[PDB]
This record gives sequence, C-alpha cells and structure tokens, in this order.
Amino acid sequence: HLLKPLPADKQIETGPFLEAVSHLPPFFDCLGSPVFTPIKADISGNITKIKAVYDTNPAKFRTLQNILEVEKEMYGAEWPKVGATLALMWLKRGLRFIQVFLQSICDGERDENHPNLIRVNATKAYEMALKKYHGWIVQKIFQAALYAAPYKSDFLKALSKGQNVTEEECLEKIRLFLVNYTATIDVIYEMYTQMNAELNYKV
Ligand SMILES: CCCCCCCC/C=C\CCCCCCCC(=O)N[C@@H](CO[C@@H]1O[C@H](CO)[C@@H](O)[C@H](O)[C@H]1O)[C@H](O)/C=C/CCCCCCCCCCCCC
Ligand code: NI
Repeated sequence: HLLKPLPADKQIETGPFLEAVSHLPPFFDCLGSPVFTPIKADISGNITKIKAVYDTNPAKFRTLQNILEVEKEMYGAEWPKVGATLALMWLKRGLRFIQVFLQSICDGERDENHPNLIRVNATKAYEMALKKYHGWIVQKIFQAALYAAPYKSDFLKALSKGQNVTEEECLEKIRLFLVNYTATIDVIYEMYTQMNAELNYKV
C-alpha cells in the first residue's frame, strides 16, 4: 500500500503515518552489510518513540502537528530537543534521504562511467538530507557504506523480493510510492521550519 494522500490543509494523521513508515525498516534486512544494522535501529527507534508518545493519548496526538504543539507546551525550554519532536526531527531526515535516493534512481540519474553503481544517487541523497548534521566520525560511516554499496541491479532486485517483477516494473511501483511519500515529508519539513523546531547540531 501507498501512504495516505495529503489533505488540503496538510494536517498529517499520526497513526496512519507511523503505520506506513513502519514498513520501511524491514527492507534493511535485505542488505547484508553491517552498517544497515545501526541504520535500521536508528529509523525504527525513532518510529518507536513517536508511536510511544502517540499511544499515550491518540486523540490529543491525532496529527503530527499536534505532537509538536503539545510537546512544546509540555516541555518548555527543553523543546524541541525532546520527545517525539526530536525523534521525528531525525526520522524526517532519514525519510528524506530515502526519498531523494529513490527518486534519483527512478529518474535515471547515474555516473555514465559507472552506470550500475548507486554511488551518485546515495551521495546526492546524503548531501541533501543528512550531511549537514553529521560530524566527521558519522560521515565516515557514510563513506564506508558507499564503498560497499550494492550494484544498482542487485539493489533493485532486493527492493522487489517476493514480487517477481521486472526492474522496470519495480521502478514504476517506486515512482507511485514516492508521490504521497514526498508530499508528506515536504509538509513535515515545513512544519519544523514554521515552528522554528529545526535544530542544526551535528552528531
Ligand atoms: C520503497 C521503500 C524503499 C526502502 C529503501 C531504503 C534504502 C535506504 C538506505 C539508507 C537509509 C539511510 C537513513 C539513515 C538515517 C540516519 C539519521 C541520523 O543521521 N541519525 C544520527 C543521529 O541519531 C539521532 O540522535 C538523536 C540525538 O542526537 C536521537 O534523539 C535520535 O533518536 C537519533 O536518531 C545517527 O548518529 C546516525 C546513524 C547512522 C547514519 C548513517 C549515514 C548514512 C548511511 C549510508 C546510506 C547508504 C545507502 C546505500 C543504499 C543501500
Ligand atoms: Ni501498512
């Protein structure tokens, strides 16, 4: 299934969002390299934390905007470096990395001298989504992941394990997934900017 479409007023229901993005971390089990373990843990850990907050009062935390706004009231000067707000601040970055990476691949972006690597696509996604927030030690993790990254064809076979679809059919399904996914992430970014909740610290 696809993510829910964005409503006209751009308020994103928490429950459906968490349920949908909860399907993303299992993909990492298809990628054998040791770095995918802490990557999966990071993404899943943030999902878990936002879910834990949501579950304390689903009515009050019905939308992601509710989460930020209510946490701001709950935590005073500790906000936004607190709670589900912090978890979602980092989740959105992981989700944008995925967005940019997959979009790049689907649009045929490549290094003409290495057309079956995915380095250029991962580098674009990293620069757009994560690099500004990573100190050198974490950047080394990215660099090592790049070196060991699967070939494009292998990667796409993993995305479509279970489906028996062609590479081109796999890309078409990703393009459709990307529609509501991209729109939703863009709203989450806007929300953090509007609330002055984007933090710029490096890890
Ligand atoms: C259709 C479905 C498609 C699925 C396909 C998925 C393919 C995706 C591949 C990789 C996704 C990578 C996402 C990584 C997100 C990392 C977020 C991050 O920077 N989290 C930080 C901060 O952590 C935060 O610290 C905070 C406190 O300061 C805490 O409060 C937070 O809870 C905590 O999250 C953490 O320090 C870093 C974790 C790992 C960084 C990995 C760097 C890049 C990975 C290499 C990618 C190459 C891909 C090649 C293709 C296979
Ligand atoms: Ni689902």
